[PDB]
Amino acid sequence: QVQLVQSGAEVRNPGASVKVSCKASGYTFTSYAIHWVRQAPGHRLEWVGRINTDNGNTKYSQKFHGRVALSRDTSASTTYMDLSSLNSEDTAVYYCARAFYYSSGVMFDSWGQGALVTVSSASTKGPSVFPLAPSSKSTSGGTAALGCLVKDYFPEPVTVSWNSGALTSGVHTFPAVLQSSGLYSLSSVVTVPSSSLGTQTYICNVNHKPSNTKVDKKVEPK
Amino acid sequence: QSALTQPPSVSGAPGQRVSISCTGGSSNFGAGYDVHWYQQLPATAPKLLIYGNNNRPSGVPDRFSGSKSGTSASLAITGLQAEDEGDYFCQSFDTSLSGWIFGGGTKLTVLGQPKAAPSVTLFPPSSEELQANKATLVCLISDFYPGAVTVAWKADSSPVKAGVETTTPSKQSNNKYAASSYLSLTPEQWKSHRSYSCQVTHEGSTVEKTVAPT
Amino acid sequence: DDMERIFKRFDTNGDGKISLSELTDALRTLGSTSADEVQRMMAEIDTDGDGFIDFNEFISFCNANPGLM
Ligand SMILES: [Ca+2]
Ligand SMILES: [Ca+2]
Repeated sequence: QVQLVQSGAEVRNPGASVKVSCKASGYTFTSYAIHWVRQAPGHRLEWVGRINTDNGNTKYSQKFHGRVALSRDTSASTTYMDLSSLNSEDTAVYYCARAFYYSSGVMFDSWGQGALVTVSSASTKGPSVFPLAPSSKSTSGGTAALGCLVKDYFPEPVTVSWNSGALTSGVHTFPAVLQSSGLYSLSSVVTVPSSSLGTQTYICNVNHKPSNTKVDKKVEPK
Repeated sequence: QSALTQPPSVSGAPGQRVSISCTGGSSNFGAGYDVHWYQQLPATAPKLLIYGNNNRPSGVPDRFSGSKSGTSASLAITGLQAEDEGDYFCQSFDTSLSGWIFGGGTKLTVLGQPKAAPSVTLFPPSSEELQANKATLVCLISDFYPGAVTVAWKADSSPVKAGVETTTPSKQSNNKYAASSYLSLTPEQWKSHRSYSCQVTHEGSTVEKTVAPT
Repeated sequence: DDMERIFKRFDTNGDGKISLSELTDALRTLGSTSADEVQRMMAEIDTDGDGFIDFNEFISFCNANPGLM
């Protein structure tokens, strides 16, 4: 019956700030401290800070360098988290949790659903396309693997075809990676017979509609 | 050590038992602080599973059991069920840092299909990227189950952690997973080493692909 | 030293810290304290929020609230 409800998702630019709320209900708000924990994509839980709901004194993790601030409103039973000077490394889900003392310590017994904060670029960024030269080191007996790397673009999505869509079999376009710089990057791979490398031309067609950019990269052997 | 170390992933058939270790240090477990365990099912917030080494809140069955030494902790899960799939984090207080620390988390997979080893293709930096004063290595991982892999890059025989971006495993059409890792380098770094290698670890097995600037 | 006597008197496991269990047994002598009230005062004195009241947090709280002592 203890419940913590947090505000919705937020999108910010590098340098801006964000405020996340955490309303508490089902218990005495001023008798239990509220902790804030963030979880970056593909990272472990990271403790942000603690605030006494009653006093209300705060305690912050030094890993933020005075960039985070906690506050509370007892009349609404809500704790707020402000994080200024945002950067792409701060892109994470931010949870609020209640500290509950037991006989031999304290635990985070109740958590909030979490609030997603995304510090993404304000402007569109077109992609750079580089040819992945055909290699037969990891392919089947008669085939070779060639591709092209679509590096540093924003935002999603991009469409990658081969030979203007004529080449469809063996095409594996991997999901994009959201790099720490806030930019996406993916690779598209095609496995073709090695007997057609010196005869057949292979061109990957990258299309990025948000940037109005099109690239036809010819993939040649070494 | 002032951090908690966990295995990245564990797996087991439904009905079997798995164990998840969590090692600490003198400033946390050795300082007289109990360990807590949290269960994060897919698409939900963390949930308190174990508090104070081996106490269960109302709603957690005795299939989950914990143990703690002055330096190590373990989480036992017996009678695996499909609903137990998710991530598990240990937690303690470190007195040197004066703050709460969490383990890296362990992805528990309940097997619903046979294991599948990953296929790895390593691409060196293109000759056109080096002319643009850039260098990116592409390690592509495809068709593996369960969807949990550890990627370790190495320059020559020495590890590299700066400039690495690894995707989280994504499920494709055939219910297997695919991932990719990118090692960004400067052209001078790429040319100053005899070789670069991408090591993919999956279910205790290891695949290592190596490229050389030649 | 008088703050040191009360602290050691209720640190019954000799570890130098006061837990919720020992603070509850300590509050049972002064009178009757509800479970929600002992939770509030544990969170007020526990400055680092680690689950215990060490001796430095206890003496820091006492001479900051002389009306309570
Ligand atoms: Ca004690
Ligand atoms: Ca304390």
